[PDB]
Amino acid sequence: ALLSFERKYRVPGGTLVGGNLFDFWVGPFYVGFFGVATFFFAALGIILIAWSAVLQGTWNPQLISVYPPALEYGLGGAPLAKGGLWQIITICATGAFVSWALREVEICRKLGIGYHIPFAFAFAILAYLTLVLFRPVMMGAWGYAFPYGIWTHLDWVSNTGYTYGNFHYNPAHMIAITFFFTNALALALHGALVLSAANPEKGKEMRTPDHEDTFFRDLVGYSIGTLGIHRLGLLLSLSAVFFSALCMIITGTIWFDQWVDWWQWWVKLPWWANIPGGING
Amino acid sequence: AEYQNIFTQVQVRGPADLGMTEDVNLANRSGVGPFSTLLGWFGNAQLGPIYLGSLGVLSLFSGLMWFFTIGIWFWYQAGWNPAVFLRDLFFFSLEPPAPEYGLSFAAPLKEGGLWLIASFFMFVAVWSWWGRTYLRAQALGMGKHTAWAFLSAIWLWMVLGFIRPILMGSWSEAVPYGIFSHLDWTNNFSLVHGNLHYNPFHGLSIAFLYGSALLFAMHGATILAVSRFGGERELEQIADRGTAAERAALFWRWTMGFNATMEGIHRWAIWMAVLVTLTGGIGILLSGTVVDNWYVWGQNHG
Amino acid sequence: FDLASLAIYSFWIFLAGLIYYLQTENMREGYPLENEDGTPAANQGPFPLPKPKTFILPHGRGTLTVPGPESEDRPIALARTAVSEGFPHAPTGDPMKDGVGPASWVARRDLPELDGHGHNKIKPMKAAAGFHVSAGKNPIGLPVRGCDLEIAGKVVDIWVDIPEQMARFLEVELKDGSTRLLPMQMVKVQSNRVHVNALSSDLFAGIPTIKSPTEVTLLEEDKICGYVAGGLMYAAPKR
Ligand code: BCL
Ligand code: BCL
Ligand code: BCL
Ligand SMILES: CC[C@H]1c2cc3[nH]c4c(c3C)C(=O)[C@H](C(=O)OC)c4c3nc(cc4[nH]c(cc(n2)[C@@H]1C)c(C(C)=O)c4C)[C@@H](C)[C@@H]3CCC(=O)OC/C=C(\C)CCC[C@H](C)CCC[C@H](C)CCCC(C)C
Ligand SMILES: CC[C@H]1c2cc3[nH]c4c(c3C)C(=O)[C@H](C(=O)OC)c4c3nc(cc4[nH]c(cc(n2)[C@@H]1C)c(C(C)=O)c4C)[C@@H](C)[C@@H]3CCC(=O)OC/C=C(\C)CCC[C@H](C)CCC[C@H](C)CCCC(C)C
Ligand SMILES: COC1=C(OC)C(=O)C(C/C=C(\C)CC/C=C(\C)CC/C=C(\C)CC/C=C(\C)CC/C=C(\C)CC/C=C(\C)CC/C=C(/C)CC/C=C(\C)CC/C=C(\C)CCC=C(C)C)=C(C)C1=O
Ligand SMILES: COC(C)(C)C(=O)C/C=C(\C)CC/C=C(\C)CC/C=C(\C)CCCC/C(C)=C/CC[C@H](C)CC/C=C(\C)CCC=C(C)C
Ligand SMILES: CCCCCCCC/C=C/CCCCCCCC(=O)OC[C@@H](O)COP(=O)(O)O
Ligand SMILES: CCCCCCCC/C=C\CCCCCCCC(=O)OC[C@@H](O)COP(=O)(O)O
Ligand SMILES: CCCCCCCC/C=C\CCCCCCCC(=O)OC[C@H](O)CO
Ligand SMILES: CCCCCCCCCCCC[N+](C)(C)[O-]
Ligand SMILES: CCCCCCCCCCCC[N+](C)(C)[O-]
Ligand SMILES: CCCCCCCCCCCCCCC
Ligand SMILES: CCCCCCCCCCCCCCC
Ligand SMILES: CCCCCCCCCCCCCCC
Ligand SMILES: [Fe+3]
Repeated sequence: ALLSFERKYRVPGGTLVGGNLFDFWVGPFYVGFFGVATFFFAALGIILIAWSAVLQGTWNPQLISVYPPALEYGLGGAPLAKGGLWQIITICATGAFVSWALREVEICRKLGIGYHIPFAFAFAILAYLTLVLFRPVMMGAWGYAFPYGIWTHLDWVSNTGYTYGNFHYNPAHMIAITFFFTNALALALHGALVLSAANPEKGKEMRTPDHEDTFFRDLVGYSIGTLGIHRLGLLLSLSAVFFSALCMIITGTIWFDQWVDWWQWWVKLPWWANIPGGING
Repeated sequence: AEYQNIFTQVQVRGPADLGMTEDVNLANRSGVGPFSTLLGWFGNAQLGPIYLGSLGVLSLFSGLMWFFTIGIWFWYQAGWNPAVFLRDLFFFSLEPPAPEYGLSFAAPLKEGGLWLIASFFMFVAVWSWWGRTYLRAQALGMGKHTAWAFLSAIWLWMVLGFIRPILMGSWSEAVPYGIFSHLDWTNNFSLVHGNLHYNPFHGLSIAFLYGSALLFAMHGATILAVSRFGGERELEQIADRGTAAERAALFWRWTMGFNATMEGIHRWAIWMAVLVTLTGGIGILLSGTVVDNWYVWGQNHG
Repeated sequence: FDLASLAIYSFWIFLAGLIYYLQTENMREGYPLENEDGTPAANQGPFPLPKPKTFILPHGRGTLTVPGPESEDRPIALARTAVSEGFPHAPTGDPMKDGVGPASWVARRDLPELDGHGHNKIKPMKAAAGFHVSAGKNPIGLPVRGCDLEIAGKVVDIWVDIPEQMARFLEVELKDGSTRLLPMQMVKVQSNRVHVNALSSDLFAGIPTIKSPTEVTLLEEDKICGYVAGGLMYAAPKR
């Protein structure tokens, strides 16, 4: 089925691979070559997760957990039930995520729109790869990666973090969190601002964009504008994920101590480390 | 390289925009500030005017009093020596009264008194700011969505510093005013309650925090991708759907099987963000009042 | 069954109602679903259409009620290319002139967007009391180059969004002395020229014209921006 305005857009063309071979839709979903690839990697990764559930011996989804290889395996291949399924599932997930991004590129081309959306999605893929590829390889073992289980992967975050003290003190973590909080603040404000103009007080005409600008100048003295706010939402959310990957790629590779040590540089400068009283003297 | 519309290419400037009037009291608007070429590469260059009425003045005064109260404490903790001040700035902490004082307001100044004075100033500053977000929208004839969304953030702050300590029996349960100390507080909170990862409202709160970054990445990128058809003029696309709104909808429909409208995506957005602090406040409220150990609590259920 | 249990159960029932409300709010345009011949689809899904809501448009421009009976209000020069659904529809003419595919435009109102005061939102600078360039490369008088690396014309004005103080279109004079609008988002202002990747030089004359030298209507903007973006697909034998 089609939306009422959809037909005129369903033209041939725009594919990267295969010409018109996969240039069609299944229901609302566009296919394309990378839709076929996505199906392949996903289906197989789902089969493997089913296999790992049998080997584990449970059908409940909260218990299924696919672990990476023991640290002693280093960066090498492992037997299926001893870290190998994790390795093959990671291959299929990577393939699926990348295939999804290239399918989005083909859709962008058929519709004549910019490529911002697959470009933004690539930042998420890079964060995922930072945790399961870049960091483990740099530290020398697949077992530094996280397990694929609902609750086990939370335990992994806690294990990893407390290994370095209070992870709060990681300064790139601080910057990431600041972007995450500021993003949700900006998102709440933007959704609210537009709805408050399109759905004004009872008894009123729809407001204009000038009312939105006027509201924010009255409130805080500055309006970023209708284009700038969507630029800003993109910037804030990507920066949050960039500094997330940064704060992890440096942990266990160039930093090994309790993260609170990092600031003790500021504390033990020779020109004030010895002044009595205060906190650090 | 094709133009990406991340930064403006050519800036234009006209007479300063003094804004809509509607029912705004123009006595309380400032003059216009300077135009900023720097900001103009990313958004609007105009600074000001701002609106400063009674509630705004009450809020700024209260908020500065809160700020000054903490700073005077920090100077006293630094033995009034500026070098210790800058050196240990992130370490100083205005802590709440000790649990011996219960919910009393009779803690001595150096033993929790100043914390109670600071918190009062902060209480006046935030709620009078909230009144401002309501009245600024009312004066322009707008819906009240911003004041309602701000309430969700206020809810978590109220539970952390006021509602939960009250139900617990002591101000000592509240959060200290300090960079590092409030971090240490957060960590110890999870340890004391049996691991906040297993508080399902904490889990929900995280899903919406992640979900907010997901959604704004999607929506910001979508609008930039259709800016070549005027896509950021979202209000007139609501009143009169253009090819920008259709292509934006069809991208997402072809990609994931369903789509939004130009108005409806802003309802997804407001709710995704608001639920962060909504669920978070509930999860903190139940910690220590109803549930002492989230892991153990979790074990006896799903 | 403690209070925390009751709360988390309650939250999930609230969440499911919220999702159902959000999804129906998002069906106010484009629904009901149609078959590829335009008759209504049998399977509309498990969410019902929302009840209509009304917007009162500013400046005496009427009301909008959605959902309501939908219509393209324009001919669509495409032909079905398969009995089964799910396959592309093929252009029966020149898709850039017929405005289909990535060259599509929507039949918006043939009126200009107005600002908060009821004045035209977009104006050529030479009619815009007090406006001027403030930073970056002033492109007026620069030559405009297409993707064939030939020159199509030169910039004779900038069309500015007054309320938002933003350049939205370049006005370009062609060899015959007529002009066309080019969307700001589809051009690269360089030190010595404006480069347009979407169009070859000989496709500029086919950009749709506007009926007034000092205003552009919503319908005209859609035809112009649709045409220019369609060149990415349909001018490719010239890139
Ligand atoms: C818990 C113990 C420690 C701790 C230790 C750690 C550790 C250890 C790490 C973090 C990381 C993070 N921490 Mg910390 N952290 C703590 C306390 C906090 C606090 C707080 C208020 O106290 C906050 C706000 C944060 C905030 C954050 C973020 C900056 C970041 C997680 C987001 C991220 O990277 O996403 C990135 C996004 C992704 C990985 C998602 C990728 C998705 C992929 C591309 C696609 C999935 C598709 C899906 C399978 C398809 C499904 C089918 C469909 C459903 C239909 N932490 C405490 C002190 N923190 C993490 C980080 O920085 O990672 C880089 C990390 O590893
Ligand atoms: C980002 C930094 C850390 C991390 C730290 C945390 C912490 C801390 C928490 C979670 C939580 C969750 N994480 Mg985790 N998590 C990481 C990496 C991942 C990856 C991945 C492939 O990279 C995935 C798929 C998940 C998935 C999940 C969800 C089960 C849950 C809510 C996420 C959410 O709504 O996000 C926003 C996205 C959306 C709203 C869109 C929908 C996404 C859907 C729901 C994802 C479902 C995946 C599905 C269960 C698995 C694949 C199924 C296929 C059939 C194979 N995490 C890394 C290691 N994650 C929370 C939780 O409650 O866990 C129990 C939680 O508290
Ligand atoms: C070791 C630490 C513990 C832990 C301890 C806690 C505690 C304790 C809490 C959280 C909370 C949160 N945690 Mg946790 N957290 C951990 C691990 C994580 C991980 C992770 C990677 O594992 C992540 C992603 C998170 C993520 C999150 C967020 C979802 C949530 C905060 C929402 C928010 O927006 O607050 C930011 C928003 C606010 C505080 C509201 C502020 C509103 C007021 C009105 C603003 C006033 C401004 C003032 C006037 C100043 C103005 C200045 C002028 C601008 C100049 N945590 C581990 C297990 N986490 C909170 C929560 O909700 O828990 C359920 C919480 O209280
Ligand atoms: C960079 C900013 C944020 C971002 C952006 C973003 N995400 C995106 C996009 C963008 C711009 C998309 O276009 C894309 C999309 O289509 O959204 C609908 C996507 C998307 N982000 C998603 C999820 C997601 N994004 C997240 C985060 C973020 N996304 C960032 C914070 C998170 C988390 C944890 O924070 C999650 C869960 C998907 C809904 C979607 C990508 C869909 C996709 O790739 O589909 C192809 C793959 C499959 C159908 C399944 C493959 C299955 C595997 C083979 C097996 C399972 C493996 C997995 C490792 C197991 C994990 C178990 C867990 C318990 C750990
Ligand atoms: C949906 C949840 C998210 C959210 C939403 C939200 N926040 C909001 C709102 C909304 C919807 C508003 O409408 C409101 C607002 O006005 O936004 C612009 C607000 C807001 N959220 C804010 C902060 C904030 N929100 C946060 C969080 C969140 N807010 C959530 C993530 C956080 C954190 C910790 O993550 C913070 C810090 C403010 C920007 C604003 C509330 C303004 C307020 O209450 O002010 C009272 C205080 C004062 C008026 C005075 C403060 C004085 C300063 C502390 C010191 C001054 C120092 C010095 C003297 C001056 C410096 C001068 C130099 C620059 C020259
Ligand atoms: C202004 O704008 C805006 C909008 O709009 C106006 C919007 O909308 C949006 C979009 C935003 C929203 C709609 C808001 C809600 C979104 C969120 C809250 C974000 C969270 C999103 C989710 C959790 C949804 C995630 C769901 C996903 C990822 C999709 C689910 C995927 C499937 C069910 C699988 C199907 C997809 C696949 C695998 C792709 C390939 C397709 C197939 C069908 C597989 C291939 C099949 C075949 C090979 C069949 C072949 C058949 C053959 C060969 C026979 C052919 C027949 C013959 C006769 C020959 C935004 C941002 C926006 O800002
Ligand atoms: C030169 O320096 C000078 C002196 C000028 C300065 O001023 C320096 C200033 C600083 C160095 C600023 C330092 C400030 C900080 C470090 C701020 C850090 C603050 C936080 C991290 C806040 C964390 C959370 C705060 C919370 C949760 C507050 C909750 C408040 C309560 C909800 C309010 C409770 C109100 C009470 C108890 C009063 C009762 C009121 C009634 C009406 C009964
Ligand atoms: C016991 C635990 C429950 C929570 C305790 C109270 C917490 C306070 C939170 C308030 C609700 C969250 C904000 C609501 C969603 C955002 C606003 C919205 O979308 O609805 C407002 C809308 O109509 C417009 O308002 P009007 O212009 O007045 O109609
Ligand atoms: C099929 C699913 C059934 C689920 C079970 C039944 C419902 C569960 C419980 C609660 C659902 C709560 C839904 C709340 C929807 C939000 C309502 C709302 O927001 O109303 C005010 C709104 O108009 C303001 O409009 P505007 O001013 O125009 O923005
Ligand atoms: C007197 C001068 C004092 C100036 C002090 C300025 C401080 C605030 C600056 C940036 C906050 C930006 C927050 C972004 C949230 C905006 C939400 C939104 O949608 O705004 C769109 C646009 O403003 C209309 O459409
Ligand atoms: C407004 C959009 C709704 C998004 C739905 C998000 C679902 C996330 C589910 C996380 C589950 C957390 N927990 C502990 C209850 O399992
Ligand atoms: C966690 C957010 C995801 C919520 C999923 C909402 C599903 C919407 C499906 C609507 C079906 C659209 N359709 C095909 C009827 O047009
Ligand atoms: C002899 C080969 C043994 C090593 C196999 C490693 C497989 C797991 C690594 C994950 C790679 C994910 C990215 C793939 C592009
Ligand atoms: C790690 C996988 C990457 C997949 C490919 C992502 C698509 C990128 C889009 C290309 C165009 C970007 C232009 C916008 C700046
Ligand atoms: C014609 C019916 C097409 C409906 C396709 C909608 C896809 C819905 C996907 C829902 C994802 C839910 C994720 C749960 C974690
Ligand atoms: Fe928007």
